[PDB]
Amino acid sequence: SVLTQPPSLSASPGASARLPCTLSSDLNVGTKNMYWYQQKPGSAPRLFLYYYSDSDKQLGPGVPNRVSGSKETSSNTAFLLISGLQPEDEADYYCQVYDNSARVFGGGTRLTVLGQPKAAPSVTLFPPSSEELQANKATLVCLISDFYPGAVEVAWKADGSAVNAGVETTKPSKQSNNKYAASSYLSLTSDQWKSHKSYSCQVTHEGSTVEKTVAPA
Amino acid sequence: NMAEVRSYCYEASISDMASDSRCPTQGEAYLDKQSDTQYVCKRTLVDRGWGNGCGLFGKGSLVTCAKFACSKKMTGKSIQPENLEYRIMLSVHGSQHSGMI
Amino acid sequence: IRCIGVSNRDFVEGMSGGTWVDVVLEHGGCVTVMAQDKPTVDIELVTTTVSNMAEVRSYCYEASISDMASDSRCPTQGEAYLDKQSDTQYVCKRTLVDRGWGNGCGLFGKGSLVTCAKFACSKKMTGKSIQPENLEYRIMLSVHGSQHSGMIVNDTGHETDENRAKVEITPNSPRAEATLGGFGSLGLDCEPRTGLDFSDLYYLTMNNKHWLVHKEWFHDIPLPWHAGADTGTPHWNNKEALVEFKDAHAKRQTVVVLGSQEGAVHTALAGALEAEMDGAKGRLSSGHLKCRLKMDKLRLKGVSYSLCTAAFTFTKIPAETLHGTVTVEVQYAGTDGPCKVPAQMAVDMQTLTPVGRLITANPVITESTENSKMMLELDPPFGDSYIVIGVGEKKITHHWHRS
Amino acid sequence: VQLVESGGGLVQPGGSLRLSCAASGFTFSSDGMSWVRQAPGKGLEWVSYISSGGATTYYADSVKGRFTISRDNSKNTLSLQMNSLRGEDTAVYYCAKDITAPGRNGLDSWGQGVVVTVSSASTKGPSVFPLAPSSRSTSESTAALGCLVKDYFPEPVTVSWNSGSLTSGVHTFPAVLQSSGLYSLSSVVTVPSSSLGTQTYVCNVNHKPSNTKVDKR
Repeated sequence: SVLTQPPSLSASPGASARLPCTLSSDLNVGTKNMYWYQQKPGSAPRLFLYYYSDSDKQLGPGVPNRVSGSKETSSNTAFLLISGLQPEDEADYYCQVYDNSARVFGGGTRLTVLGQPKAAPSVTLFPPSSEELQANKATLVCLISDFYPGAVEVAWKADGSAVNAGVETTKPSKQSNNKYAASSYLSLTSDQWKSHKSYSCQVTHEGSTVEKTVAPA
Repeated sequence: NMAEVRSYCYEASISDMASDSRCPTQGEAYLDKQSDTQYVCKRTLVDRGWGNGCGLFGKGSLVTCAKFACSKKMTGKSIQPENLEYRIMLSVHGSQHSGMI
Repeated sequence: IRCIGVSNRDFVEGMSGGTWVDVVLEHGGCVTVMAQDKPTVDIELVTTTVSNMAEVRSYCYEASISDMASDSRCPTQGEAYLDKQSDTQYVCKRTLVDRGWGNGCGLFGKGSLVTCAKFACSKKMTGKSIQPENLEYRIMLSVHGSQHSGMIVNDTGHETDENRAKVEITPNSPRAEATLGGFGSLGLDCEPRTGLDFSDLYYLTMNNKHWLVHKEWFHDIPLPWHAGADTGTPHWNNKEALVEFKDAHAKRQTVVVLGSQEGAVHTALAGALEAEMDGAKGRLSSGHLKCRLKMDKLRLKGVSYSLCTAAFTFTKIPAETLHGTVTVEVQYAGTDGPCKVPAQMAVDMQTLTPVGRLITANPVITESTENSKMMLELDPPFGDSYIVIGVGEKKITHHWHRS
Repeated sequence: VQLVESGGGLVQPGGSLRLSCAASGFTFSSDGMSWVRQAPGKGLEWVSYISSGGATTYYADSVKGRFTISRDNSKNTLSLQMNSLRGEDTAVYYCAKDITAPGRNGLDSWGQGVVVTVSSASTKGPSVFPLAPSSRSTSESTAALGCLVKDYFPEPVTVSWNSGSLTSGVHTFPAVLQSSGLYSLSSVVTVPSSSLGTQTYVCNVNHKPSNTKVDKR
């Protein structure tokens, strides 16, 4: 049993928001009770919508009429719908199902109501210095700042083949000018650092990738 | 004095038929509407194995439900004893002619 | 490879030397035939269909009324009359009502009153004939030896698969023979006399369901009926069975329909053997198919293969069926394929002699590289046994319990 | 409806905590209850459920055999006993009404949650390593250098540069929480590339909880 949601979505006020939640073939969406939970930063989750069908539903306490739900059996997907978007609707949203003592939550969609036109991420990537290479360590830091909606995927590379070790990236964080920032770290040894001719940090935001490279030379 | 006592449904409609099945040694089948007041359900043990896309040969749990809707209903209501009402008509002869029949 | 896991399974062994076997074919049960030299086919009767049934009689079980009218006459002024009292589509009733100076008539006596109403059927049932000569049985055949688990529910591409076969049997053609590609051919001759019970048993269709009904009870159904098939506004008989006239005053009498008799007939048919259809082909669920089959031209596929060399490993532990027979599925870590799978019985030491028979005769693999899976089935002896698969080193041994 | 949790704090790996929630505003003894956790920066996952009367309890596979859920319907208190705590168990724990209705379920009301931190250290100083440019980046002389602050326990860490002289282009990023229970942090400055051979870069790390001060060249 796996519930799949997109990590992040965005729209402008007055929009009809549409947040999907793919059900694995384990279950069938048509026969499921759908429970959506809204969580705004610094607060607990609150029950947003119960939905089995258009004739079997209930909005959460204090949840406006603009919130609705739906299903599509062909793709085994559930949907959360928010007519006439407003800034207050910007939050994190999680779908949830019950299955024989198992409460399964989706990954969670971070909905962003836009109020600050789309901005591309600004990246700079750092190599290991001399002080840390002395005593045999070598850690590369990738720092990203000034990007609109706070969701960026970082990919590490070395000599062309994707790296899958020693990587830790900070979560997006709202910064001074109401934008977001994060940082990804690649921790290696001194010989690991010298082994490859070139390392590269790849930050991807809304289907557009920025790529910075560093060389031990 | 008629107070409604109990109503019975004699013609009904069915909708939203669904089933959930489980392999042997994976517990009990479950549907989200199996505990719904408006749904009628039934659990049973079916034969499952490799033909059915299951690992073992055994008895699998199967639950199926559907939403029940009453189309036409009858109502039995109470007769309060000591609450009758008889209506009697009386007519007198002599002056009357048969147009008064 | 069908039928593995079926509750009503028949492991009949074939007489060694010439193919002479008789089998009873049940509708809910499949039979594994095992031959001394052959592939040990699985065979099952999946569908028995009746074809081109003629309509015998139709009954109406819910109707509607229209044009309710009455005519009355005073005493000693003859019989009442309506112009539609002799109409084939109208239901009527003549009675004698009390009449007197209160009802606007000269005398005190019984006046004639007639009342009619146009009959119209809303939903109708239909019973049809069967005629034993017009049956059609459908039989599925699948052979053992070299078929994986995915071949337990599969019916697509069997004309090309030598292992499955589809066969149709009719009363006009009791003999049939299936093509099994490289396995050769299998003949089949078969005829019962209980298709249904001997010159009886109409086929009854009503309320989007189709059941099977005896003759005498169907003839004595007290509901409106007309004999033949449909024609423009058919003429119903005994229409009074679903309409009733009540409480006749002078000059007027009430008439009402009884209501739908669906629940009445559904409770009345409780007990018989019945089965469904879609579409225009009556599918019945009953067996007793007495067959006699010859596997003379049923040849093999793998005598010339060599033994396995690589290692095996269980993916499922030996699981007992209802009939004491056990299925086993293993992985095969060799490219030696195609080759024969070494399977053997209980004895497992120096100079040992296998006791017990194998149902999936001559197990082989068709996939060469690399880690293939294969299914085999054994009937261990009355007793207890070790299942040994493999040869020499890297063998696989498992103790069993024919409890 | 009020759900107030308590009983959390800092515990060390292999220890045990016992969470308590006082409930009011509804008939507590008639509803099922559930605990839900949320690790820092990640989504929601159900922990355990208990029925209204307490006869039936359920546990997530990651928690089975280690946790125990309890009720006191006379006192209107929900309990969650956590044994053999590991670093995975560091999260905010939410108490929620897990109701049963005609054909309907759900987490109707949530508490605001209590923090549970599992970590082996109690006080640990950081190890500072520099982040030298070593790559030009050719964006009109945007040489970028920094320092990594690795593996320190008490979150407060303040970073300066050149004793407060250097403030323009400074970007100190929020710290990470790794599964080991320690924090890591970095701070970065954008500097003209022509001053790399004239200006000496010095980072001032202050970690008061361990009374440590590092000035990294």
